[PDB]
Amino acid sequence: DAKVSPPKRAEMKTSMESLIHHFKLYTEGYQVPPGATYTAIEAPKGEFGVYL
Amino acid sequence: LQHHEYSTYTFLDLNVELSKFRMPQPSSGRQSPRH
Amino acid sequence: GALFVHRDTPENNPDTPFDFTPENYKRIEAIVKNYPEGHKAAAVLPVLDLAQRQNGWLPISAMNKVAEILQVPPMRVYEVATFYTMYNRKPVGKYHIQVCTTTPCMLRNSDSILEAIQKKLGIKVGETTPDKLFTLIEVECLGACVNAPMVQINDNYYEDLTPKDIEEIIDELKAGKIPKPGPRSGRFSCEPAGGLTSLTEPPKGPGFGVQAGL
Amino acid sequence: KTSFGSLKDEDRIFTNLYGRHDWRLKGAQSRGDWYKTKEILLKGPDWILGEVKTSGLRGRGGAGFPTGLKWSFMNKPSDGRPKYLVVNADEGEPGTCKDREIIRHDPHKLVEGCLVGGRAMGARAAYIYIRGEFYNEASNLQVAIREAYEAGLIGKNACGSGYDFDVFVVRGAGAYICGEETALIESIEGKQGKPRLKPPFPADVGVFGCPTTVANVETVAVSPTICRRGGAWFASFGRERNSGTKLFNISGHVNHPCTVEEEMSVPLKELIEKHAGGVIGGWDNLLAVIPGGSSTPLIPKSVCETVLMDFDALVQAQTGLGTAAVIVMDRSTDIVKAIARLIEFYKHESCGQCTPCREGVDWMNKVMARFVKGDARPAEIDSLWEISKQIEGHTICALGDGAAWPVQGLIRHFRPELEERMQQFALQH
Amino acid sequence: KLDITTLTGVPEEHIKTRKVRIFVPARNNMQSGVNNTKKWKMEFDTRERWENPLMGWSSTADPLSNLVLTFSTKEDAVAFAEKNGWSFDVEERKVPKPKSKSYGANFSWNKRTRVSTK
Amino acid sequence: PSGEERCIACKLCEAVCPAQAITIEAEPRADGSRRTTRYDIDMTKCIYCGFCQEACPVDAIVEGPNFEFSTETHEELLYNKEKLLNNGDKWEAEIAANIQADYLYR
Amino acid sequence: DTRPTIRPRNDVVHKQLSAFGQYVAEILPKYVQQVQVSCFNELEIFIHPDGVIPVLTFLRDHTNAQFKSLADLTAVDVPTRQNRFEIVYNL
Amino acid sequence: NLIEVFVDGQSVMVEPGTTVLQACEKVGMQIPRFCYHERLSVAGNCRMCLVEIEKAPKVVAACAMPVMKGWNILTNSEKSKKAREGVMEFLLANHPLDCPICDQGGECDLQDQSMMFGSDRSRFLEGKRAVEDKNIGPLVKTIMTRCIQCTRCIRFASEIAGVDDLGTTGRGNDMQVGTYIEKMFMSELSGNIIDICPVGALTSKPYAFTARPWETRKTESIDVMDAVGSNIVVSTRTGEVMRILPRMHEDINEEWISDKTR
Ligand SMILES: Cc1cc2nc3c(=O)[nH]c(=O)nc-3n(C[C@H](O)[C@H](O)[C@H](O)COP(=O)(O)O)c2cc1C
Ligand code: SF4
Ligand code: SF4
Ligand code: SF4
Ligand code: SF4
Ligand code: FES
Repeated sequence: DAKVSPPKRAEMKTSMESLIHHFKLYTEGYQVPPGATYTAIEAPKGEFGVYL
Repeated sequence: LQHHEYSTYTFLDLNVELSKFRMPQPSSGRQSPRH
Repeated sequence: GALFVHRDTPENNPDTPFDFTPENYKRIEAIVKNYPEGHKAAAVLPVLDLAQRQNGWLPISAMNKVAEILQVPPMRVYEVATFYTMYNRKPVGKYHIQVCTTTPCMLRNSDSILEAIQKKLGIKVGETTPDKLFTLIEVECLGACVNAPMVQINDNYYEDLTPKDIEEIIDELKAGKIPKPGPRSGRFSCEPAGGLTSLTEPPKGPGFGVQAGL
Repeated sequence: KTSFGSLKDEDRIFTNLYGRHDWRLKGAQSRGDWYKTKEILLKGPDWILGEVKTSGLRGRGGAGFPTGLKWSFMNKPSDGRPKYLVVNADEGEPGTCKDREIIRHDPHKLVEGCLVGGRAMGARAAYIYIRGEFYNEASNLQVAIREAYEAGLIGKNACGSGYDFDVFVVRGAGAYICGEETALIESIEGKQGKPRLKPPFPADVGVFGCPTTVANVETVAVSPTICRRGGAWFASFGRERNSGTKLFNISGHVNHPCTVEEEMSVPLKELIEKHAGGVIGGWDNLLAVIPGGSSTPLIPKSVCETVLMDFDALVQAQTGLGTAAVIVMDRSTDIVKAIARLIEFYKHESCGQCTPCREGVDWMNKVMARFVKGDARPAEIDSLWEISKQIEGHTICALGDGAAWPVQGLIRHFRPELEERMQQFALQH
Repeated sequence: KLDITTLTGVPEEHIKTRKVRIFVPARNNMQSGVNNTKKWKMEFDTRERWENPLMGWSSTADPLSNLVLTFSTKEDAVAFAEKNGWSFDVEERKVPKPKSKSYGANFSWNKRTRVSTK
Repeated sequence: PSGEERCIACKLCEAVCPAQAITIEAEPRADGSRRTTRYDIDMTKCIYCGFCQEACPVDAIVEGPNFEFSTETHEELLYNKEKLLNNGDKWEAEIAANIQADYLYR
Repeated sequence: DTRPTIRPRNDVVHKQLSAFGQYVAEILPKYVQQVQVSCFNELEIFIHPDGVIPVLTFLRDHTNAQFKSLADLTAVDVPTRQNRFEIVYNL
Repeated sequence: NLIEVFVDGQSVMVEPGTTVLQACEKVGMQIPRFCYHERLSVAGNCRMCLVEIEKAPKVVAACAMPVMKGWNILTNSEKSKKAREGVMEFLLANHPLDCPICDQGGECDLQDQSMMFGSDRSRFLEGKRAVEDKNIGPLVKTIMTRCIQCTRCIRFASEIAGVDDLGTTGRGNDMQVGTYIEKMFMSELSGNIIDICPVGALTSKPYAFTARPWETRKTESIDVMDAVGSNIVVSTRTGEVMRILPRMHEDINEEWISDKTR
């Protein structure tokens, strides 16, 4: 999904759509839909959570 | 087979001859709407 | 193949001598009288056609003169001259050979006619003869797509062509002659090649089939 | 009636298609033209519109819109602006040469049709927009109009009916897009031949900003005969909702290419094999036929075997009637090359105004050239289909549809040939 | 009235000398998008930005030079400015007028709206 | 390879830098090309993330292989455009070789 | 939608969380103001600030709600509200 | 007089003659657009504003199509999404890969609308076109390879500036915007063709290459060059005025500023 993850440099230097998205993702970035979440994982030191 | 009597100005000459038959044109109210 | 930007040249500059003859001015007057008052800008195409028909091609000075006469911005005349194909913005030869290469023509082996023209004149498509007598250019269906390969030289249609026929036409043109326009196979019109399948009976006449009273 | 496709010469509207008689006023009057024209105009616009509606006449330009209601769209009280009738004589569709014959050999019929149509729509005058390449035809039309003016048929007090009407001929300049009604109006107004966006429709805002109706040469020329001989007589020919006598142009790989005024809903095989001597090499050598010029998708021999040449029958056959220009291609034809040439024609004859048209037509031209060379991949056929679908329906004019439809027809009916040619190109390298 | 100024910890120089502006940001003229012109914003007054001697970087001694608070309505922004004792300056929101646009006017018969090119 | 700088002053390497270590100023050069007049990166603020080399569309800014460049003073770590250009010319052979070895994964 | 790019959605957990939110709202209507279930299966209960101790003690001790672990306790500053500080409890 | 139309089902009362785009703007939906400008005549050629009307088989152009009572406008329907993606793909088919070097970068309508409504990759395997640059003056830097033929500059000149010098020459894929002759677009309002142009085809020569939009700080101020008191935005970066942009004030300067002010 080139609107979240940057395209390959080979695609970026050959594709107009890829260059636009590469330009935007590294200047503004991807917009995240409004909302909140608490995602936690089993980190080596215990539960590591992020309330984004 | 009468098409080989037509010169370059044949079409326009016939248009000139019809200017008398044509009736007066209408008017938008100005010389050109750019005015 | 052509350029749609104008670069000033000694033979094509805003100061290049051009002006309509008084008879051409009368024709322009009639053309303007055709269209309603307040919309004399509608005459850009016919006036440009007249300018090209008089001069042979369309220098920038011709476009400026047309704009001045019709009191329209010169850029509008430039747009009109660049949009359409029949307006020659560069000087052309005496005879403008235009060959239809669209599918209907292509099926009837129009490429043979094009090859014959190239072999005879010795110029490729788009080139002008060294003596400035003929110009070769391929075009689209000229509205006679049922009449075998067809070339338009100036205002005349030459249809139902064969390579030998096109060679003969070119020879006649180069030898100061007026080749007969129309089909060159034997037929007079879009009728079937051998034998009329319709309209064999004489016309009925006036008043035939008049319904009731009208 | 059950079986159609055999018209009698007594019923043919155009009795001088081949130019075997006089094309001047004397010949036209001897052939029935201009008879009781004063009474037709004195009947009233409503009567003329009713006759056109009863005739079941549909547009011969290619759209096939009901002519009667289209013309009655202009039948409104005057709003202080003049009304005009515009005749579409551009004839730029490849394979279409029917209007050329009408103008060249039957010009007075067109003038009488212009007068009748203008009376029906209350039009002040008639601007005939003839193709720029048609110069001799324009000269013939001008001579016919001059004769009509001299006889008093048109002009002030036309045919003594008390109706004032003028006929103008405006030559083209070499643009196929000017065949489009709104593009033709723009060309008449003196601008670039770029089609307008609807609404406003020409019936409300048209040429010079006045109510207008654009109509094909055949659609206008058949009107006096419809009014005289009757709407029922005109409707008597052809299937229901596909009624009338149609001009057909039979080009391509046929023994005797010609143009004949057959009856609507005529079988395609009967039309080809009777008036043109069949396909070159027999009907068993027919690869595909484009029924309606270039904008209509092709149909293979299987479809051509049993199909009627009318609007509805061809619509069901995944194609269209269009201008009834029957392009015939034998089995020695490189069908991909022919379709690529048509797409190149649309590329060279694109107004370049709408983004889908301007970009996608050239894109499809490049893709079709690579297909002709075989320099592509099998996965690109579906991509080209999607490109054609994006072009179709998303443009201003119907030239986008007219350029997408040939590609869609080719992909639908000959995809194995494309894939086989791609395989050939891949193997060779 | 809320006088949280003594609790925010802001030094006196940045409470009284400041001049907060409350406004809806104007649309970036380079773009036709209007999504940014929907929420009220609060910014302080621009102050000195001298040149760093070593590198030429633009130095500053204004801690509030980058504060841009976004509010849903004007009243909330005014209340928040009053809470912290900041001299606010409200600018009324400007909304583009409803404009009568007609494509048919491009081909007018007796009006100047008739365009010469498309 | 021609010898000219790849940096065309698109400034997205500065925009992506999470530490805001890159400072870029550009003007139309005498030839009219997009060339930076100032390209300053403070190695004392950089987090050595690589986001700069990953954002550059012309492979101009590139974190090279050198890691032993410790200085006795703080000021030496505030790199100029001249410092970076000089660095690039010194490590080019190795930087190129590394790009050639790794660019297929990028 | 489907296919690898999209994130799969689990309706079962959504239904269970909605049911449990209704359960909590019914048991504690004095403090619960709003109940939401996000599309990624996270349950939120909105409580009047006086209901901190009652609702949390219920969610810790109730046999049908044994949230015995306080995952997180944070605040969100939204200066556009009368009550700018929004205290969030993660159990 | 107010007729009733629906935008995504929601009712809204609009005046007769209102366009689909304005009806959608009333409820808060900003339909993507390139050719349409509020202060210019409706063109309808970019085709980006295509939207699906419920129960209708064809997608209308919201920038030009006037609403009819009872219409339900499906702004986010699948037909609208596919139309927008196809139009964006066609626009980006021949567009040059100049984003890093284009001064419109970061504030480009084509980029943002590709990010929001267009696809994320290209199927265009062919070679892009190239257009010779046209010199139209010492202020507007012209890189015509980026032009998307939206005809905003032509309409702006011909209507707001009265200078009928800009226009389209040729047809098809070869159509080129700009004066046919080597002429200078001399006007006191010529600077606004830089702002109206969505792509970086027309760019400010003095502002060329100097800064990127995301880093500039915007200060809203008032012009003092003349007595009109035009509202302007002073775009500063690191304590230095980088450019001056117009600020919308319907009662003073609408959306334009003079060349001196700019
Ligand atoms: C690309 C294009 C080319 C067209 N060419 C012609 C033409 O050559 N002759 C014609 O009568 N109609 C042509 N049309 C159709 C016209 O737009 C218009 O619908 C027609 O002239 C009126 O047909 P009718 O009044 O007989 O129904 C063309 C349409 C398009 C989109
Ligand atoms: S180093 Fe690369 S990314 Fe940074 S400004 Fe130069 S070209 Fe752009
Ligand atoms: S590695 Fe590059 S992007 Fe990362 S902090 Fe350092 S300069 Fe910035
Ligand atoms: S105009 Fe926009 S999309 Fe085109 S190159 Fe410039 S920044 Fe990129
Ligand atoms: S130069 Fe810019 S404003 Fe003018 S037509 Fe091209 S894209 Fe539109
Ligand atoms: S915004 Fe409507 S077609 Fe361009």
